[PDB]
Amino acid sequence: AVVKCKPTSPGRRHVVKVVNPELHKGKPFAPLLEKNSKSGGRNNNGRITTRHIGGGHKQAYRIVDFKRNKDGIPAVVERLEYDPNRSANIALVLYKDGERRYILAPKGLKAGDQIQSGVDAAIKPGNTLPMRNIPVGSTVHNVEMKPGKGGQLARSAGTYVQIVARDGAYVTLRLRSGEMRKVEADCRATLGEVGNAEHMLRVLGKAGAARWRGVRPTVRGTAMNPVDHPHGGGEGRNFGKHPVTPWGVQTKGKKTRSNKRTDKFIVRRRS
Amino acid sequence: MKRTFQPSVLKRNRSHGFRARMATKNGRQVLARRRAKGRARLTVSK
Amino acid sequence: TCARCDSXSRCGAXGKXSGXAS
Amino acid sequence: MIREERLLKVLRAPHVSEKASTAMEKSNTIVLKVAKDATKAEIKAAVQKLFEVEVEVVNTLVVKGKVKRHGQRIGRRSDWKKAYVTLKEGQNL
RNA sequence: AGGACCGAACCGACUAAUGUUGAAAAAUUAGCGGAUGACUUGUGGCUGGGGGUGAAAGGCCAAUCAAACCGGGAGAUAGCU
RNA sequence: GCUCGCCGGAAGACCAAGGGUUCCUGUCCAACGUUAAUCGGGGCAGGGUGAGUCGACCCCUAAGGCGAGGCCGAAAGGCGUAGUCGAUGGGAAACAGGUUAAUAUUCCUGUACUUGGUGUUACUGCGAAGGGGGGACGGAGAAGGCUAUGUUGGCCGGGCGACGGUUGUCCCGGUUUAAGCGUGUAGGCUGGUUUUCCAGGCAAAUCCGGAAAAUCAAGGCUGAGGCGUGAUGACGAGGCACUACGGUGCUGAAGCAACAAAUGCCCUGCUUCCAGGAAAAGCCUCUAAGCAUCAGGUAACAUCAAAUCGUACCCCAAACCGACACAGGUGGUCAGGUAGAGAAUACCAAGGCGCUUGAGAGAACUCGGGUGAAGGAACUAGGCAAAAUGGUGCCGUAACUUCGGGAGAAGGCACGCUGAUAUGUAGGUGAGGUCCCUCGCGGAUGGAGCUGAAAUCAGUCGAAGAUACCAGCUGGCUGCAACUGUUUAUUAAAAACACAGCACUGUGCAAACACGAAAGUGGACGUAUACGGUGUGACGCCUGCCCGGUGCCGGAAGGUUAAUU
Repeated sequence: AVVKCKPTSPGRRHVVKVVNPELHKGKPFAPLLEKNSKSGGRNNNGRITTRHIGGGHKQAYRIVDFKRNKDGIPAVVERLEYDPNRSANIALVLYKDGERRYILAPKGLKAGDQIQSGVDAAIKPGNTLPMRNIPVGSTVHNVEMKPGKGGQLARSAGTYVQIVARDGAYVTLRLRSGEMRKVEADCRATLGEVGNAEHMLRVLGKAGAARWRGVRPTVRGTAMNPVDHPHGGGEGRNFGKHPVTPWGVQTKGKKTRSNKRTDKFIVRRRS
Repeated sequence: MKRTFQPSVLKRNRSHGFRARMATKNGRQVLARRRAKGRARLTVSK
Repeated sequence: TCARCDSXSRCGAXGKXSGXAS
Repeated sequence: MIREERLLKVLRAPHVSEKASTAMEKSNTIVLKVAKDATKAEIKAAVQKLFEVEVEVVNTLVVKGKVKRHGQRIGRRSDWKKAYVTLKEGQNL
């Protein structure tokens, strides 16, 4: 669970770390690793397009299965592994033909559990089946949006999507944000919550803990000059504007959804 | 103190050398002006 | 040349240093 | 490695520079001046087909031209190529 | 164990004095801060001017920066000297 | 040439970068050298850089670059797939001695090693751009084994002292030796082997992975260093004849041990932590197309080949960057003695220097220091600057506190040399001898020799024993900022910026947003416990009332309202 740090120095006084002793204390599975070089927030023009990104620890990418193509073939979990690419943990599972794959680790899953994908699997956490074969009212995760595309909804550390209705070729989903959303019923999804529900309980304690995740410091706009940010200068602390982005678009209340081709999919917006 | 010019032959030839000027339209126009002026050295290159 | 040397002129003498490169 | 026109174009000059004489009487090494593109095989083939002697090995170095000046003008001598040809035991020169 | 303590290399620059046609177009001497980290450094690479980059001072972008430098418009214009 | 002085974690030695003949020798002193110059990094001329193993070139890739086609853009052009480049990384092999005025892992002597082409005897299943394994990797810490290296003893050579003494338990010097080859050790990883099947590895596969029986417990990989050979050699303190003073042809003694010991090696190990730690080839292994007494591979030996470029010299500097023979700047490696915790510091060794104007005199004043009666901050904007404190062990230590701190609070005691406990103790290392053995780089018993802290008692010297160098001033009240950090390169280091935390707001993914005429890329190979923006700034207690103004969100009734007709 979460453990306090004793304040033997400033910068340890407020640290809370999430300890999971059942994670694998060894090197990851080398056939499922690739290279993952940092961008620093730079695109192919070499420009900072997203601010406050850069530095941080080296990472290797873990190829996690989101599609879950291996229908019918049973799989046993070998072990839970730490993944630096996401807020959840992952699970090296072992199929019965000798193929090893990483998946998202759900809530109660440990080493030795039986998982199975496909159309006629069981109903237990870890199994992946289409949403036209699931009892209406259950909490799901790793939810696809197109049939075959790969799971995109509820991938985080402790999130879940609850199926609330079925009509036509569609099921209605109460997303984790508070939004009712119609998805097709050929889209696969995986039972149970994804399992790292104490991830939000950590407090980083110090500035270097944010710096070794690749988060550079954020300068307030009101600390800048008028040429730099619309929140300008002034003698002393003056604000005197309405709060906007660095590009003059009004923040703190102004909606920015303009898509108009996915309005046939949204029953109710979030709150 | 530490000065402006810290020389390096690889960076000099990758920045101002002949293949770098010939690689683009504008460096070829620079070499065209340096031939129209009568310069003995088009680029640095040595 | 370029050392500056006055509090504020374009070029005077002065033993200070923000005004002064001839 | 060999054709006779190239072998007649390889060698230029016997080199006499008071390390050449020490190398002749100490290490059985004659010191020659060769062309700027002559490889070791061409020098060895030219020494055997042109001096009638038999060669252990050929070592080569490139001598870099020295700068000599007059006023605002600076000239440079040519680069040349020195060879150390080691004979087996017997020799004429 | 620790953005832990003291302290050399190393990275900085808090105070004083010297120097100010300097040994130096920003240093020297004596003390001084950090010194396992948000550290520092070699080498290569990318971002280009109303643009970049900025733990943000309008700071830095080749001793130049409230808009670099070079060439051109160009013999701009100047009721001013 | 002899004395003196300075550096000695550098002001010594070797390189990379950069420079480009400054290297060595002869000759010259007009100009250059902040003086003179016979000298020189200066003029003139000549000489000097030798490689299958070192580096480059080469094979392979990272960030990134170019990019057939392709997509997009008035044009120029942009982005990108296949590819092809791109080291700062991965990949074959050589050391020791000597020698030139100037080159050396390159030349010579001795001893080696690696990879290709081709030839001969045999064993035969060979084949790639594809499959698999490996290459292949983080921070920190701790222990063990060593070695470089040093010290002492033994031995060998030389010395018996310009002035009291020096045949002694005295003085000075030397006591060095590599790669390769064999051994496979201290350790570290690992459970091996056979047979049968398979929805996995783009197709296949004897390979990898999975599953199941049978058998067995020693099998394989890795790995410092030690030892033997290498070595009947080389080097080596000193001597034989000579000399053109600078040495060369010549032999050449001992060349042993024990202890201490790295930041180096085993070690890319082991443990532990979260922040979860390159790629691809060489290498091994498996087959598709193709060929099967041929071709191809494998074990052994012979034979040929290993090209081309760099190599001088400087390289914390008078040779690079700074206009200068400029108190500046500049990455890596080597890292001795005594005292010390130490790469601090002090004195020294090897080695290198005395910094390219001197000679005097000994005014004011300026700079850098030393000391100072009595008073002791009276100075001044202000204790600025100086003075002062300063080390190890031990005793002791307040308010407050977030229970960690405060704290090295404050404050104080001992400290040198000699003798004894003990001809040198506890501890550390560890020979000879006895026995056992899966028989060696072993295990017990052992304890010599070597090294050696701190303590206690007594004595004794001085004014002073942390004697030099080195080396905290301390306490009390209070503002701001929680803190470590960051910042106006060159007048401002701060109460500013950041910060962990908190909140509000947007964002349902082909996301919001950003860069871009666009294609597209970042966000992100992430998915609302995530991401972008904005404000406040740890933590404790809290965060009140106002929606009339402006903004934002919601609503659609009515009015007003553009292009169009």
